[PDB]
Amino acid sequence: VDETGRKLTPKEAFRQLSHRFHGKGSGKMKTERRMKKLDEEALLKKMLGTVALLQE
Amino acid sequence: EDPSLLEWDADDFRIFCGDLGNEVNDDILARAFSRFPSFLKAKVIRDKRTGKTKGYGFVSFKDPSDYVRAMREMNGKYVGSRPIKLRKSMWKDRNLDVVRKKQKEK
Amino acid sequence: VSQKRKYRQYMNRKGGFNRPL
RNA sequence: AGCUUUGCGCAGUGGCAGUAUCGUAGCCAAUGAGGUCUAUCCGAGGCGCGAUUUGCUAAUUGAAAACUUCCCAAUAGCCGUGACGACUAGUCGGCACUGGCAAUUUUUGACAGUCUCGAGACUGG
Repeated sequence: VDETGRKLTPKEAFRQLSHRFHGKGSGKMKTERRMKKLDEEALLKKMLGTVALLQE
Repeated sequence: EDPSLLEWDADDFRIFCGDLGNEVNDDILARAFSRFPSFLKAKVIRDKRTGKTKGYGFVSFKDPSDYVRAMREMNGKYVGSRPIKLRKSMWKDRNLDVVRKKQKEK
Repeated sequence: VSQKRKYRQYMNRKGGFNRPL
């Protein structure tokens, strides 16, 4: 599990293990991409027919 | 905000040269690239506290036209002990990242 | 509950050959 | 005063196709290139050589996709009790920490729903 408490897929679990093992993490761009993906998932999960009906 | 990005910028174009031999190229990049067009500034990013060359360096050129010929004639040219790889400089600083974030929402 | 795994380091340590705690 | 023809230059809006676009201090060409329907006729380029775009963005692989880590420690209210102190065995103030803090006077909920014109009524079967 990650610090936020989400179940961790084995691939990124090993990613974190290897980071901690070697002693160097991912780049800034990759961190930003990962975080933006997490908040994208949060925004999608936390939730045009009327528009189409009105425009028809 | 490192106070070291205010020496090359005269509205000039910076070529970012990666894949440099760590043992050498303290100024050999300048020696190679001085032939075109004249005296210029060519720095090598050598991290402090270790004296070990981080690899990439930067070269400042006066015109985009001279830069084109320089890139087409030095891309992969044998410098020091390794061939060099040439790309465009990013200098993605705050005054530009703020504009990028502003454009994102638009 | 669950806690983030606490792995040790091998490369680029500047420490003794043996592991820390 | 207005209408309109041709050639060229500059822009905007559309459609089509990538087996083709471009170069020619090389050669030949209206003093004729090239003619396999098609000839007392037709009439423009041909041959050889050479080349085969740039910025932005997304996604993946990987330990690392190039622009100047962990982690210890540390730091980070009241009722009793112990001393210190103050005032007359008792009282008070501050400090400290070695038990407790959901059973009527408080800090572990008599609250929630309904209706009527700032004010009241009904229900919890």
